[PDB]
Amino acid sequence: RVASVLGTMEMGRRMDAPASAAAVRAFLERGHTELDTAFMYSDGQSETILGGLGLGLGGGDCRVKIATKANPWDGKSLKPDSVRSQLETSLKRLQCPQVDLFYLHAPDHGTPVEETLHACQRLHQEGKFVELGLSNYASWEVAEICTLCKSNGWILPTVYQGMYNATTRQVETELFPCLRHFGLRFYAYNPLAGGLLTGKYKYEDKDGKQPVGRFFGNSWAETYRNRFWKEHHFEAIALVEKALQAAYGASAPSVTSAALRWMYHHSQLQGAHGDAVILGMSSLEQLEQNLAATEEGPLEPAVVDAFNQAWHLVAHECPNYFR
Amino acid sequence: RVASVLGTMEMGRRMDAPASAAAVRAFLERGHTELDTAFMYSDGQSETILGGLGLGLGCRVKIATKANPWDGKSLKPDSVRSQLETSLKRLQCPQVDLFYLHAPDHGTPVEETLHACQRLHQEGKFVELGLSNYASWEVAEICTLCKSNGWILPTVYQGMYNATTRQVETELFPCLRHFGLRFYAYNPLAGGLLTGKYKYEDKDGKQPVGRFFGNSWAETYRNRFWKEHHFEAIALVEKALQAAYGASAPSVTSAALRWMYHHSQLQGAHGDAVILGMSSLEQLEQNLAATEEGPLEPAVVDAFNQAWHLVAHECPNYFR
Ligand SMILES: NC(=O)C1=CN([C@@H]2O[C@H](COP(=O)(O)OP(=O)(O)OC[C@H]3O[C@@H](n4cnc5c(N)ncnc54)[C@H](OP(=O)(O)O)[C@@H]3O)[C@@H](O)[C@H]2O)C=CC1
Ligand SMILES: NC(=O)C1=CN([C@@H]2O[C@H](COP(=O)(O)OP(=O)(O)OC[C@H]3O[C@@H](n4cnc5c(N)ncnc54)[C@H](OP(=O)(O)O)[C@@H]3O)[C@@H](O)[C@H]2O)C=CC1
Repeated sequence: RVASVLGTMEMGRRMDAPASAAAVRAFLERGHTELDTAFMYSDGQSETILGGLGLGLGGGDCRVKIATKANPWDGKSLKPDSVRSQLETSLKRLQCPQVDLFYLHAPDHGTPVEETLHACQRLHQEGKFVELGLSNYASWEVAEICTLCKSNGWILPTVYQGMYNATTRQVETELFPCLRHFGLRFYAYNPLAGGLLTGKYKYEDKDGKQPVGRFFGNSWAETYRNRFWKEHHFEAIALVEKALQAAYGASAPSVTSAALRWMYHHSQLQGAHGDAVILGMSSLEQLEQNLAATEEGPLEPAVVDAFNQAWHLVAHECPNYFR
Repeated sequence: RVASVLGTMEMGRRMDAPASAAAVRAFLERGHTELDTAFMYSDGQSETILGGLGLGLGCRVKIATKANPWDGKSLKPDSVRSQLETSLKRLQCPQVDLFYLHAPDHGTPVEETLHACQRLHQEGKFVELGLSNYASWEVAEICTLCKSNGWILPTVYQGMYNATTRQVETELFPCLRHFGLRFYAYNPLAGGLLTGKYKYEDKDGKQPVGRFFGNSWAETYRNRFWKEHHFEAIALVEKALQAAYGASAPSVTSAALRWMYHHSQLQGAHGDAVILGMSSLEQLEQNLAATEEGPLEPAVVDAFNQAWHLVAHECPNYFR
């Protein structure tokens, strides 16, 4: 019931075009339909790869849904010209006439939001995208946006893509109530905390080993460390690992499995609202493993309580869902 | 620089009219000017007492009141008007300086409520509009609706804020700054928990009569603040006060209030204020003295931060 969307951030980075195409195929073979990319992902290479799969995206002949995003970074603003330019470039790369979902990837605090939204309204009138989404906007910024659109008679956003996992729940307090009021569904990213919730790291890895991956050896590693790589977060993971052992003994699932099942079975995400989890991977084996976990059932209550105890351990230092 | 407002919730409850009048006098004698009451306080007795003090309220003294949605009164237009007009009669004044929506009415579209406030403002029944207990996102909706409709915007938000209760800092404070609302803090001592006068185990045996026991709102207040981790937090601050100042240490009450005036997100430059609470004149006088004390040693400010981190996972919601 809670849906799954395929994250394509690693396509064109760790995953070459063949690996990416196998990934999409595995995802589709499980009955899922929706793909998440962005103007910025692997410097345009993610969209380019997806556009070359012969899926016929944006066409009436297409069962696959595609989402992309414009961003304000590196001096591109979210001023009208920049929003148009990014979307049109995305359309060329994806080799499609319109995308199913277009996001504002993160806020442009230098550009009045009414300007940006007027550009989105116009681009929607032109048939460049079907639905509008927001990502990384505060609840109060979402409300302002929705209220402006209603009063101007513009397209409202209908999807919010936000940071959410078993140990990162800031979104629950104010954002989820706001979204319910304005009618936005929620797609969760960082569902394994960039990989921290696989249990494959030790806190001390940051001094010696520094294993190349999401948290080391790239341009966003330090952002990810600051987001999730905290001692209390490792204590939290250990707490959940111990609960899995105690509740299931020899038959215990992986912590990865458990962390994803939390999302689909025990989070505030509701299939009734059209909510979804955006799965991440840097390889096809990781993806296949994750897809298996999505088809697993609920967890023992003690493990759910453990995850809650885990969140309480880190809630004081939760990263902001907004930027 | 951070201002002080007098909370009048106890006027007509633990404080009779003479004690209340002496309280107002002590407050005004310190140079302060602003009083906070509400339609609901002591079943209308708070406003009535204030209205009988001959202060001429609609003038150096400023008065705020609030309409609420509770007990089946909605915040539908008729209810808003009816509450304000009754408050005006009780306060014996033609207009109030600040009128709040006390808490959200989730059964009534907010645009209805706001149109009523616009009309009542046009009539000169109140000068400024305030909000209390609305989420940051609800404040943003409201401000955006008022701008588009050409109506009076709210300019004051009255919210729950103290050294161990800081949920408002994350989203609400940024929102307020953007829309130009000043912030007035209530529960600055966590209803009295931050005086250090209680032990967690008081809930079992002693149950001392006061904010937390023996009355209709005690259970709400226990659910809000009466948590083991909160008492751990208080003890941590008391230990830091002993360490930092030794024999010269201030009271934890004095410290908690100085935090608000000197070390919180409240800014005098924005017109922000603390709403002082008391259930007696001695309490008030002790609290007023703390407002005139200076900043705290860094180590105590850090201890307060450590204390907040202890309780942040179970912080009560600032919105309703
Ligand atoms: N709107 C926004 O600001 C955001 C949008 N997104 C979108 O959401 C998608 C998902 O988020 P993402 O953060 O990638 O998801 P995750 O939290 O699941 O992190 C995924 C990473 O964790 C590791 N991992 C995943 N599965 C396994 C496994 N089974 N075993 C071992 N390691 C595993 C891999 O990292 P590694 O092997 O490198 O160590 C993978 O790259 C993205 O692809 C993107 O489309 C993502 C971030 C921000
Ligand atoms: N808009 C809203 O929803 C809210 C508005 N308010 C307003 O804010 C004002 C202040 O809030 P309030 O919670 O009262 O503020 P506090 O957090 O300071 O709580 C005040 C209570 O703490 C105790 N106390 C205060 N000073 C001392 C002292 N020096 N020594 C020992 N105990 C002390 C007394 O309780 P005890 O009975 O135990 O003696 C007093 O009644 C209220 O009067 C009201 O006007 C208040 C709450 C909600």
